Amino acid sequence: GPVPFSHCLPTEKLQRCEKIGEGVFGEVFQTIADHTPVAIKIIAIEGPDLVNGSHQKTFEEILPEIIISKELSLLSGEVCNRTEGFIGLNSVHCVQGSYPPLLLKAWDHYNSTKGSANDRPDFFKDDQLFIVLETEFGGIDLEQMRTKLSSLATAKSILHQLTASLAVAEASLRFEHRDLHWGNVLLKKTSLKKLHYTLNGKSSTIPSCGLQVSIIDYTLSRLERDGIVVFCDVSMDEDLFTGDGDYQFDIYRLMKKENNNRWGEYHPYSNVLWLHYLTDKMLKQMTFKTKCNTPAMKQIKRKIQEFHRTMLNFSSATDLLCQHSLFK
Ligand SMILES: *[IH]c1cn([C@@H]2O[C@H](CO)[C@@H](O)[C@H]2O)c2ncnc(N)c12
Repeated sequence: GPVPFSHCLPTEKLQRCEKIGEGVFGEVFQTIADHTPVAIKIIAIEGPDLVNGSHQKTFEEILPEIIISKELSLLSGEVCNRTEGFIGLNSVHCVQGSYPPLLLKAWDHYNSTKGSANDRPDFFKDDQLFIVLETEFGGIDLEQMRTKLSSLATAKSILHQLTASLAVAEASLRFEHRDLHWGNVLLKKTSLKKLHYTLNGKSSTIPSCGLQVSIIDYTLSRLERDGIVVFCDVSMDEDLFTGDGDYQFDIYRLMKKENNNRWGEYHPYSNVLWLHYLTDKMLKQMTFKTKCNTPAMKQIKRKIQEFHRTMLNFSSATDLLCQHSLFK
């Protein structure tokens, strides 16, 4: 049965919560336990109230993203197909209760400083159910780092890390992320010069440029194990395919074209589409502290431009990693 919030967020951990993000889904906080930052994602489920303008998921509707979270986290401990590029999952609980006042305090601070698009989550009753996911703290999202990265060399590392993680997940799980906008790419400092992955038994490395990338948010994702497919069936969603003002919204339409509106099928080209959207952000929206003012850096720039104009002719992230010149 469900647990109280205090099971997940004992006093000291609750007291250290600061809000770090949000979506229609709910709220994300950072806190600390055993000297280590963690992120806490809180999603209301099973109730009748609109939350941030949308109905709450049922337990059946939230289960896919929980299952996918777990499977992708477990890739850090696998052998033939191994990656640390998805967010580590520490725990998942079903919680019952009204929203903790200390979290409302945190929510108010964020609203006062950054502003929120969400409702203040102060209207839940003591029978309300939530899913609370505790993950690794992944750093800061790529969108928030628009003006904060060193150079396009950093961009190349980020694209290589993303492509490798997606390829490993394609190979192990027939995974498609399906919503890899730049809010879902997280960046954290690492002292490691090289990051490691293994793809179908072959290990390789990626120069880090001082950053470790984590992919988050599996609300639209798909994967399979032993022919049992876990996914979000958006075949009858209207609003998802009618966005404009950002290439992001075209990707939803391009996925629907690719899969003929059949979301249970495996179409790893969707991962290529998202990687193209991210490359497009790197070239058109990101601004770097140091420009390509040297010939070796002008060459990295040319290679990322070449990637942008050629990558849509590849079938999967696996195809890209193994065959594209950017990664040789
Ligand atoms: I899971 C997660 C989510 N965030 C932040 O919240 C936003 C909405 O999901 C994201 O765009 C991002 O800014 C996280 N930040 C750090 N670490 C984790 N695990 C996060």
